[PDB]
Amino acid sequence: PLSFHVIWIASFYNHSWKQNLVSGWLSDLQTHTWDSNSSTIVFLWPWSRGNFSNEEWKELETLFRIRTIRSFEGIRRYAHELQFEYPFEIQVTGGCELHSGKVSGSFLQLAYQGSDFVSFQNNSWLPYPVAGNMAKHFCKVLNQNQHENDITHNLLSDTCPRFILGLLDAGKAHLQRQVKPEAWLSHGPSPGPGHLQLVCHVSGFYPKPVWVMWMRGEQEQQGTQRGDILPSADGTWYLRATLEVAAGEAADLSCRVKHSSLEGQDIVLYWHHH
Amino acid sequence: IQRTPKIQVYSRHPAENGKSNFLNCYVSGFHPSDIEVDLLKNGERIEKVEHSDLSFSKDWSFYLLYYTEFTPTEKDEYACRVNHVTLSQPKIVKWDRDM
Ligand SMILES: CCCCCCCCCCCCC/C=C/[C@@H](O)[C@H](CO[C@@H]1O[C@H](CO)[C@H](O)[C@H](OS(=O)(=O)O)[C@H]1O)NC(=O)CCCCCCCCCCCCCCCCC
Ligand SMILES: *[C@@H]1O[C@H](CO)[C@@H](O[C@@H]2O[C@H](CO)[C@@H](O)[C@H](O)[C@H]2NC(C)=O)[C@H](O)[C@H]1NC(C)=O
Ligand SMILES: *[C@@H]1O[C@H](CO)[C@@H](O[C@@H]2O[C@H](CO)[C@@H](O)[C@H](O)[C@H]2NC(C)=O)[C@H](O)[C@H]1NC(C)=O
Ligand SMILES: *[C@H]1O[C@H](CO[C@@H]2O[C@@H](C)[C@@H](O)[C@@H](O)[C@@H]2O)[C@@H](O)[C@H](O)[C@H]1NC(C)=O
Repeated sequence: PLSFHVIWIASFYNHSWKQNLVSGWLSDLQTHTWDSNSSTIVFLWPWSRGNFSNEEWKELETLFRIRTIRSFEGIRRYAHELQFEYPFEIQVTGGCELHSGKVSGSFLQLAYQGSDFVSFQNNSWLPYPVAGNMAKHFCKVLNQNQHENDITHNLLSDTCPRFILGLLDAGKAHLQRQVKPEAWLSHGPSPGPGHLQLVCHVSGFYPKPVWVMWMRGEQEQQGTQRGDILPSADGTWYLRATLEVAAGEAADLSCRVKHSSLEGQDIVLYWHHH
Repeated sequence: IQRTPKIQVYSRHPAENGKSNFLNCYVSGFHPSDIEVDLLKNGERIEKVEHSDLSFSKDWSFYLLYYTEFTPTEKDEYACRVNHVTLSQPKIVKWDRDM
């Protein structure tokens, strides 16, 4: 499920206090930021430019220059009639998706206070049913400019498809890289009298797909509990896999890690009770 | 809606006393975005701590990674302190190499 999206986070805290952040993301990986001070797009990687010319980037910088300020200002002025109460937050994500190497869809959705509010589909803004009357009112206001909705539509259905294909191609050495994990064993918090929790840590792997199991020889231990895959600053991933056992059955346990980068040589670590 | 933050602390490498490592605090699933996050050494704020740009998940909830280099010792205690409007007091989660 490969996607690219631009996010907007606009926070409105007070009468005269507010923040606006715009960034570009290839799934979990940040590839762009909007720099309002200099009014420019910041390329975080040399390949963030994709296959777009300098001229197309300038044009896109202008579009973001004008739209960021008009949207920020617009929401602050419409807040009273829309009944947006301070403090509030608006979030937007827009972009496109790839299924099996083909652009499958484009999207554009907006949230108010952490909940779906409106979305843009089929060349117009549509209210989320449970958001109520204020969402219908918001769309009434957004759908009043066909010119501006046609620009939005061109960017979702023509600019974005072109861009993501160019971005994955240009970034191919970074995104197709394989980094081997290291692993280690420790104790976890004790489940109670006469029992232990065993923990296998798997750190520094890329890409994200991984397999980790507690084992007794060739027998997978079904009590194995996988934690969330957690990020590290260097772009790699971390995972803990735990197992609870009676103290007297900790002998002969091991942790097996399989990853794409290991070229068939699984990491195997043995729990030492001696 | 408001969502309370999940907080998870971990090192990049196996702990080894006297050798340089990275301490991480991943704060996720919160709303609104306004949050205070500190890494602590012996209860006391660590000064040069980096964090990722603010982002959010598909469910609209926010997430950040905070990290710094550090050197584990027998005596030194490390932790992540989080304040958010959903919490009545700041939450502290300790780094423990054997938990
Ligand atoms: C850092 C990023 C670099 C990435 C480069 C890659 C490019 C690939 C294409 C990505 C497409 C991203 C999704 C696009 C969503 C757009 O719908 C959307 C445009 O919406 C805006 O709506 C306004 C009216 O509601 C205005 O019509 C405004 O136009 S203006 O003349 O008044 O300035 C209009 O711009 N965004 C963009 O074009 C990108 C810039 C986004 C900046 C954040 C704003 C997001 C829109 C929020 C909704 C608008 C609130 C408006 C309040 C009412 C005002 C009347
Ligand atoms: C998306 O919008 C289009 C354009 O208005 C819709 O397509 C039209 O639908 C009417 C009635 O079903 C037809 O008479 C027209 O021939 C259609 N126009 C075109 C260009 O083919 C479409 O129904 C909408 N789709 C959804 C699911 O929202
Ligand atoms: C960047 O790469 C995209 C993806 O290949 C280019 O768009 C394709 O161009 C071919 C032929 O040149 C067309 O037949 C396809 O229909 C295009 N696919 C898509 C998704 O639009 C694009 O030309 C390249 N450069 C720019 C400026 O986008
Ligand atoms: C409005 O809020 C201003 C900023 O407040 C500080 O930062 C924000 C993000 C919150 O985290 C808040 O709790 C912090 O105190 C204040 O400086 C200012 O006094 C406020 N003004 C008004 C109109 O009340």
